[PDB]
Amino acid sequence: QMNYEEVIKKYRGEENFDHAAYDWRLHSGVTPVKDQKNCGSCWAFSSIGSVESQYAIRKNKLITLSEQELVDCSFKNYGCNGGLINNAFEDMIELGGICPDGDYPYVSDAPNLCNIDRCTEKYGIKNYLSVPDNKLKEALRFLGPISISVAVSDDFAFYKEGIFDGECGDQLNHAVMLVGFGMKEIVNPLTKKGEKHYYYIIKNSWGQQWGERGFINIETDESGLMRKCGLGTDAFIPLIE
Amino acid sequence: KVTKAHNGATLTVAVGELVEIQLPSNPTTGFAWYFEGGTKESPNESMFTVENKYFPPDSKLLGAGGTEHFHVTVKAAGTHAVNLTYMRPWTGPSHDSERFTVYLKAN
Repeated sequence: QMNYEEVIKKYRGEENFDHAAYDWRLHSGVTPVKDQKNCGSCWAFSSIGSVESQYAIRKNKLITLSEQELVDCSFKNYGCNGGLINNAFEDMIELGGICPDGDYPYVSDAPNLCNIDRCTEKYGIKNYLSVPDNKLKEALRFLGPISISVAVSDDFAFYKEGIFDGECGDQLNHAVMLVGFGMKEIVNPLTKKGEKHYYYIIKNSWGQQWGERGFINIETDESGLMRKCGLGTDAFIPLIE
Repeated sequence: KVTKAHNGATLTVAVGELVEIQLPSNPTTGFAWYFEGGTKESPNESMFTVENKYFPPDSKLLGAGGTEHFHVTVKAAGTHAVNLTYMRPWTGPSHDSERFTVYLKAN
């Protein structure tokens, strides 16, 4: 139902933008890294994070929201055994939004019953938009952090710093957040000249001792059409206004 | 052959026989099964060799876990502890890590 071209017209206009670099971490767009722990709940962490970002960006409100409520209460998804990003946003509309996680804490795979009335005020969305796979940089620049799929392998678990150089998973398997893009000039030791190396910046939900304080840089190109490991094959952004 | 149901069992096996260990495993959480040190390789290649493989689920959900297969072949006579821990490799194990052990007894 929501049309990307109609939405982008509204938020971008005719405003042009640098394709090299834009990081929401520096423009009040990214809330703290969380940890899903031993629980297949990344679908909830990715989608909640993107809502958290929109409140920071559009309402100047820092709020941390309850992945646990989505885990317990989202009937379209399967809790600790997996789910879908779009399904998560659908359930948030149906549920009337989500409690702050201060009122509804994360207990991982511990048994827990859905209770949709744990707070005085829930934080909702109006709808969500699918981002076309060739518009990730524009969508990031003008709309905000995006909930995306990626195909992760065990190489991801050993990532420490820099631009990811490991193998891809066999299949899209993990929901994360696209929070920006960047570029680093590195001298080619043969040509002795600087070369531009572009990357997407992703927020994961494996805690802050993983990767670059919870984040990972993934190789892209200037246009952003380069999508390593199927990144952004599913790409959804919630809208709260 | 071997599953979580066999945790702590002793299996009688021949030198040269392949034991397939199949364990649930979700790489989307960062956890996987490891020998001590955070490796998929055998503690002692003279006693037994280990090959390893992840198999994703037929589910297309994000966060749906799969299965690790460890193919263990005993190389010398003796009773050999195969000790695995389910852990994040950057964190290492704790008191409460899930552990799997099987003993492989070859005459």
